[PDB]
Amino acid sequence: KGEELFTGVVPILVELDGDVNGHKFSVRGEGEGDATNGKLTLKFICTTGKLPVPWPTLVTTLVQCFSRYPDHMKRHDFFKSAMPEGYVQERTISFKDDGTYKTRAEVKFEGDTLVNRIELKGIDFKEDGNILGHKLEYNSTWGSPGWVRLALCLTGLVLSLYALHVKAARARDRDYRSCSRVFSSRWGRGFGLVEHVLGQDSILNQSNSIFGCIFYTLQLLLGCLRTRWASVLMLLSSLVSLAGSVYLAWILFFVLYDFCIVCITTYAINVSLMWLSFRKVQENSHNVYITADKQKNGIKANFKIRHNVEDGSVQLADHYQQNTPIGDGPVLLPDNHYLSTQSVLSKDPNEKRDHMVLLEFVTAAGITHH
Repeated sequence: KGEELFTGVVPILVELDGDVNGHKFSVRGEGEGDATNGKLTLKFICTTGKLPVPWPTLVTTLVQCFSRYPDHMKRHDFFKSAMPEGYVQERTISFKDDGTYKTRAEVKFEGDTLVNRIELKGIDFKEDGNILGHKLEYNSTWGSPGWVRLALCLTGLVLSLYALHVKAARARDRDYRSCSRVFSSRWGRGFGLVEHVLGQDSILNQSNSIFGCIFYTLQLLLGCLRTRWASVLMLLSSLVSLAGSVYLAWILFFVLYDFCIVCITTYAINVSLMWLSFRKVQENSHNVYITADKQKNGIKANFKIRHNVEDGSVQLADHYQQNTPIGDGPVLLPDNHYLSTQSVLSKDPNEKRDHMVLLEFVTAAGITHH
């Protein structure tokens, strides 16, 4: 088809004309695309001055024809099949609790250069928000855990240390001849299970409250990292804590019958942390979901993008996408499948103007080999 055009490397020119809440701006980027490896390298600069919106909010609008489709999925590459005539890609980007982007781009060959010409208009953005307020995170490693997580983990830790204290106190008061069955209960060490498995003398047979200190400290720390292993580790830890919490709840109700406010609160915190940890792993996977549009003879796509805010929360971005060819498309439109995209934003220590260096790796999946 048009795959012959994407062997080797292809130059890339991107021009965006944007208007967000009356703020008019233009962006220009140049780079190279290697569809053989699914690799994309581009440098963008704002030719009109300071950019009125954080750079990560434009990564998606600022050329999916360079995606690496495995050999067995070649016939599902509508993008490359649409060349060199090109296609028209429109997108509606709804920012949760904020405004909207509407984009119409023409992607086509102009000689040797792949050209993406974009018109973008955002409406109903609140100028105090994370977008027009520049409250997002450019590429970043250490960050804040958010007031929700900080509160949950600080609370859990305080209740842990408190549990230890109460144990200590009853210990003394006994020697002189609420929530009291729980605070002198052999369940409160090793979950009443370690002593039966590893033996009483083991060092793993610690007070539930100690595993609590380590658990909430770990959750708060991993809350500060942005890597993948931090999200997954957070998920597994939250899982262990959830199992132990459901068990100890089977011990509170159904065994001890002590409706302790401390312990119950613990349960609520562990459920919450489980939910958040669950969300994180979902959000990090930046995959794009692609279906075929017979009425328009093109394709549609739905997906959500997570943008890390500087205060610890996450701005969600819902993405509706359409692509209609300009000349003649694939003899068959692609079956359902998705595009995994890994982005890396960086800066140029020599660039005096508002800019963004973008590296990107896109691969195709969703269709196993027959």
